[PDB]
Amino acid sequence: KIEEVKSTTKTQRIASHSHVKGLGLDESGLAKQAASGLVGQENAREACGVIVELIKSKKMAGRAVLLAGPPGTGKTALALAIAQELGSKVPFCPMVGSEVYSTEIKKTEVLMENFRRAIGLRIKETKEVYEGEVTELTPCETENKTISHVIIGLKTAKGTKQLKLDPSIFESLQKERVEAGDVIYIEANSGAVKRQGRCDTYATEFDLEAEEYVPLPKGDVHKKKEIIQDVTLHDLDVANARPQGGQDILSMMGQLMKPKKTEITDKLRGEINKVVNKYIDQGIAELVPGVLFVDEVHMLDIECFTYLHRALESSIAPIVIFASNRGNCVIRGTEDITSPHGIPLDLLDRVMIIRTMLYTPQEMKQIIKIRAQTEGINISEEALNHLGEIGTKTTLRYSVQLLTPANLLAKINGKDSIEKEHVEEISELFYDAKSSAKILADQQDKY
Amino acid sequence: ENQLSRLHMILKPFMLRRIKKDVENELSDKIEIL
Ligand SMILES: Nc1ncnc2c1ncn2[C@@H]1O[C@H](COP(=O)(O)OP(=O)(O)O)[C@@H](O)[C@H]1O
Repeated sequence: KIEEVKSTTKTQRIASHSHVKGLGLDESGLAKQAASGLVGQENAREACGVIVELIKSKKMAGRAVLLAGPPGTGKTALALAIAQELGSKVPFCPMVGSEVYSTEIKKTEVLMENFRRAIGLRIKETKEVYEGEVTELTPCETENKTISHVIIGLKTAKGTKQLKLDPSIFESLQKERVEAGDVIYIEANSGAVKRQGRCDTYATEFDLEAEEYVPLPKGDVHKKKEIIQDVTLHDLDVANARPQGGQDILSMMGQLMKPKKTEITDKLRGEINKVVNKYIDQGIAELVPGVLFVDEVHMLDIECFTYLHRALESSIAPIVIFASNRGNCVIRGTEDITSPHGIPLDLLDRVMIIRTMLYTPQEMKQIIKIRAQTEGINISEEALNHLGEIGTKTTLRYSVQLLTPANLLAKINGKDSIEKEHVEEISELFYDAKSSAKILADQQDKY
Repeated sequence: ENQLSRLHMILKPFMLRRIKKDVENELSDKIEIL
């Protein structure tokens, strides 16, 4: 008789690049005219094609490319297209040029955090663990007396064992306030203890208690498992520099204090490199060297640019992508010196430059269409042509930005779609950079 | 029709049938949902 269903969970939010799904190549490496949500830019998309081959080759260290071209030309969108084309597995580290100016560590070292974060590593961590209901807890003592050894009895649905354990595990059980009848998990590699709560066998022993009870664990008490960890080299560099691991008073204390950054010594990266080369030679690991993308690179300091010379040459370093949108600009921190793209010529020799074209009106229409069917809105043909008309006079971003304001006006007067009168009305409310600069230059006596 | 009518007359001398109306004078329907 009846049919029933439900769904009310909100979507992910729509965003200024969420229509980008890939580079839209064919198998020859040519760009399709419009595919994967992109249009145009073939002379750049083919080049980005060679760079996604370059990442997936793993062979190179410190190769770098610069996406250059006017505002609104899609340089960030193409860098996102590279990120989508690599999929989830390979790390892509986004960065903005003004992020180097930390107040906690030198600019020159904030770049090394990102360089070490853009190299990914995969590990088969063969952990082993004890878990169960604690049926017994009995410490053992030694000469001047103090604790020396521990008995813990554990029980699970598949058996029970009377374990013999290190007195640091007793100190750790005491810290977690573990008692008989508690269900606990112990990571034997790490001394770590997690108290889940009392076993459900005791679930009504009081009318009130603060606990939430848990079911008795399944399988044997003592067992090992092949956990697969995805981690960056930076996550090895930092965890050794201010360790929260282990069970002692010093690590337990150092976890609570303010987590200031610190200027990591090269010798520690030397140890991490020696360690991970052993994990690769044992066949435990896989390395996944990925991408560092520095958007707005043109306001790195000449300190940073002169450090990038040494970084991009390092046989460790990840592949790099830069973006810039500047002409013959003065390089920040130099005051005297003007160069292409806001980048010193000394660095500009070290990058393969990808040149980004401006759009024709007939490409504006096609981006705007693809954008409207991403915003989730319907538009009539003369209305879409009027956004293209505006796009010839103004800029690509402005013609996109008029869409949803017009869609609100459309449904505020009950229509299903944007009509030209809704775009034409919206253009009277929301000025652009060009038209505002006119009225602001006319009225300049009053501002 | 024809083959089923013969298969029915094989079964009917040794199988009974009713439809639930002998008790749905007293009982209401299943409310059935997909
Ligand atoms: N070739 C393209 N294909 C798809 N979307 C594009 C393309 N070029 C630009 N866009 C879109 O238009 C806007 C401007 O591009 P963007 O990457 O932000 O420019 P910029 O490099 O100057 O910062 C964004 O919404 C972007 O996703």
